[PDB]
Amino acid sequence: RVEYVKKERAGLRLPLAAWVEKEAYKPGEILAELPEPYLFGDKIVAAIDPEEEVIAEAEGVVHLHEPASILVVKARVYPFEDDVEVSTGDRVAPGDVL
Amino acid sequence: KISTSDPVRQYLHEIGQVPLLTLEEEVELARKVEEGMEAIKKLSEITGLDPDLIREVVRAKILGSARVRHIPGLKETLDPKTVEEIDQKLKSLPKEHKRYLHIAREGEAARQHLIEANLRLVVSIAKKYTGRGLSFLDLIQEGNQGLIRAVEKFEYKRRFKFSTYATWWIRQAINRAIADQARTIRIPVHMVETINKLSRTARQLQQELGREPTYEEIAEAMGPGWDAKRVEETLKIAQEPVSLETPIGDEKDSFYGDFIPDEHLPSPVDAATQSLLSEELEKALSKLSEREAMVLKLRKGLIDGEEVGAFFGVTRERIRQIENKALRKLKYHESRTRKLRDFLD
Repeated sequence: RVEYVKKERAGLRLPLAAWVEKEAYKPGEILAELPEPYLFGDKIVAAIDPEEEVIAEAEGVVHLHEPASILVVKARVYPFEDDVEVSTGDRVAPGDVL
Repeated sequence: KISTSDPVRQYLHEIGQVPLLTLEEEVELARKVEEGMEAIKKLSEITGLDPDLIREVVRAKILGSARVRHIPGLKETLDPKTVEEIDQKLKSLPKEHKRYLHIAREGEAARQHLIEANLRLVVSIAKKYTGRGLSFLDLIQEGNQGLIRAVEKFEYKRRFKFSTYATWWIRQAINRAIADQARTIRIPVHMVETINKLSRTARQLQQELGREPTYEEIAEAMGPGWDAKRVEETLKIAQEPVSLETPIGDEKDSFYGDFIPDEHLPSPVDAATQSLLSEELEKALSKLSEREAMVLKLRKGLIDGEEVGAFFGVTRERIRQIENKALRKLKYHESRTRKLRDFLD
C-alpha cells in the first residue's frame, strides 16, 4: 500500500486529483485524456501536478514524500455470501456487513 | 522498579517507532480528524441519536469492547445489547449515509495516531514547569490532558502548523492543575497571580533596603488598594500547613500533635454543669404557667431564638406580658432557693 504520490503519471490511483482536471468528474475526458495514443480506471499526463490538495487554487498544499508502507494482512475485494454463521466479509458492493 | 523511566521509555518506544512527518502525515491525520466530527454530526441527524452516543459507540468499536464501558462508568447503557444495536443501525444506513460511518471510524482512528506522535512533545514542554508542586509524571499527565484538548480544536485548513498549536493548550492545562492541585487548602487563581507578585516584590525590596520590608514597603510597592493589614493578611494564607506530626522540643519521641488540646469535648467539670443546669432550670421550668414559658423555653431552648412571629395564636402584648412577668417571678423564686446564682457557667 503506497501513500502520497508526486508526479510521473497516475495509474489506478486515489480520488484525490480527480478535480485537478474536471474532465473526469463533470464530463468524461479521461478516456481521451492520454496525451496522444488514440488515433494511430486511473491514468495521467507525464507530469502536470504536485502532491495532495484542494486545487480551486493551492488551498491545501502538502509538498512531500511518497511513503510505500507494507502491511502484512490479506486483501479481499469481491467477497460473497456463505450464510452458515452470521454474514462475514462483504459483497462486491451492496451490504458491507462489517 | 522506579516509575518515570518506564513511561519516559514507553513513550520513546512508540514515539521512537512512530514519529510523524513534519507536515504531510500530520496534515493527513488532521483532515481525518475533522472529517470525523463533521461525519458524526451528520450521523446524529440521519439517526436522531445524540452526538454523545455516536462518539462513544464508535470509540468502543475501535478502542475497547464491553470491558472498558463497565468498570469505568456503570452499566447505564447495555455493555452488550445497547452498543451493537446502535452499530446495527449505522451499518444498516444506505451507502449514501453509511459512507460516514466508515469515515467516522476512519476518523477516530486518525486521532489515535496523532495524540501519540506528540506525547514527547508534551514531555519536553513539561520539562520546564517542574518544581512547582507536582511529580514530573503528573506534570506530563496534565500536559496530555491538554494535548488532546488541542486536537479537538485544530483546523488544518488554516495552514499554520500543529505542533505549535499544541504548545499553547498544553501549557494552559498544566497551569490549571498547578494552581488547582498545588496546595492542601484551595486558593483561587485570583489570589494566586497575586501571591507571586508579593513573593516577587518581596525580593525587589530585599534588593535595596536591607531591612526585610515592613508590611509598608511591600504595600506601597505592590499597588493601589494595598494596605499594611492586607499584606500581613495575605501571607499567613500564603503559608504552608505545618505537619500535625513533627518532632517537638528535645525531639526524640514526643510527637507534636500530643501538644494540641481539644475543645468540642466538654471536660468533666463542664459535662457536670450541663447536668446541674439542665435539671435545675427544668425544675424551675415547672413552677410556671406553660402558656408562655414553654414558648421562650424551647425558643432559645429547643429550636432557635424575633418576638413578633413568636407565639402561636395570641398577639405580642401577651408575650412580653407573661414573659417579662413569669421570667421575673422565675427570677425571684430562685433568689430564695439559690440554685443558679453561682453561675453554673
